[PDB]
Amino acid sequence: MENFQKVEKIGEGTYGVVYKARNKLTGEVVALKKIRTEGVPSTAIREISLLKELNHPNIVKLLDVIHTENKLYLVFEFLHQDLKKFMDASALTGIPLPLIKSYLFQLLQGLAFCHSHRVLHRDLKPQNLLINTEGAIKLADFGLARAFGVPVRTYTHEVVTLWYRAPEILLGCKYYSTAVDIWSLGCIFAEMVTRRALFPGDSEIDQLFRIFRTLGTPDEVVWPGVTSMPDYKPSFPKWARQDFSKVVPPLDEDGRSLLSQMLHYDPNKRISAKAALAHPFFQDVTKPVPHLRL
Ligand SMILES: C=CCNc1nc(N)c(C(=O)c2cccnc2)s1
Repeated sequence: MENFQKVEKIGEGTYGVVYKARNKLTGEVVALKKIRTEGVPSTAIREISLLKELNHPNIVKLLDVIHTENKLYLVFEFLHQDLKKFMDASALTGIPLPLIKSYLFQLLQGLAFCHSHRVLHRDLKPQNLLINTEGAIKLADFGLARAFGVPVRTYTHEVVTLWYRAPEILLGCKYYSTAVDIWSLGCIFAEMVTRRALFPGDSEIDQLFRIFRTLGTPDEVVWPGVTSMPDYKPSFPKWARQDFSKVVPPLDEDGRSLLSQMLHYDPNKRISAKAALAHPFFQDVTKPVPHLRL
């Protein structure tokens, strides 16, 4: 980009490529995302022009949006590491509980904010959660499946991760609710605690069945209306819910209680971000500094 010196490619996002770049003029270092073509929708640039005002300490700041040459560029504040990398870097020892708790609390603050402003993330995963040396964690790469759409990959040959997808999306719900973000965050919470993905499906049905095998195949009792969902099949196997203490050992009962509420099948029973913030698990929340190697 004529106005930026791509320092390096920092990823192949779900819409385009992401580069670390320096503003040749201001000297500020940013994350530049080049969006995918033949005119670009306007309803999108509005949805985007909306996210620019969605400013919060736990939401990656969207600095500028630029539509030019069938290319759409999003300029974001740069963060040095994502949670996926940090989790991999902490796999032998694990992220200390106080830090896991701080991160979970901050992400819920970010989601409570998004949700109170009627914005859904829709694609939370460790790779889209950015952290800095001061102990903050922020939501990045908001989905925008209602502003541009959800492509088969990202833009070119790239398998989309289904591990954090809410069951209602997998069952074909046409309208997502804020609850899909709580589900994804609960999956991330579990993963930070156990150091292993909770539901690592490699296909939509395998993702769905891995969820069913752990939480039990949903029925009308725990999820009213489930058997009437678009992709629900009466032929789905009937798995019994496994004991919850076996899922995230050795997480304490306060943590397990909160997680169970973030993982309720029925989107309406699923705890809201606002309510989760008041959960007993956060009585002793603090803000530790992570050990980051950059
Ligand atoms: C994690 C280190 C790179 N630094 C980044 N810093 C930011 N701000 C990044 C993003 O806003 C982002 C992330 C994933 C997909 N699309 C955009 S990436």
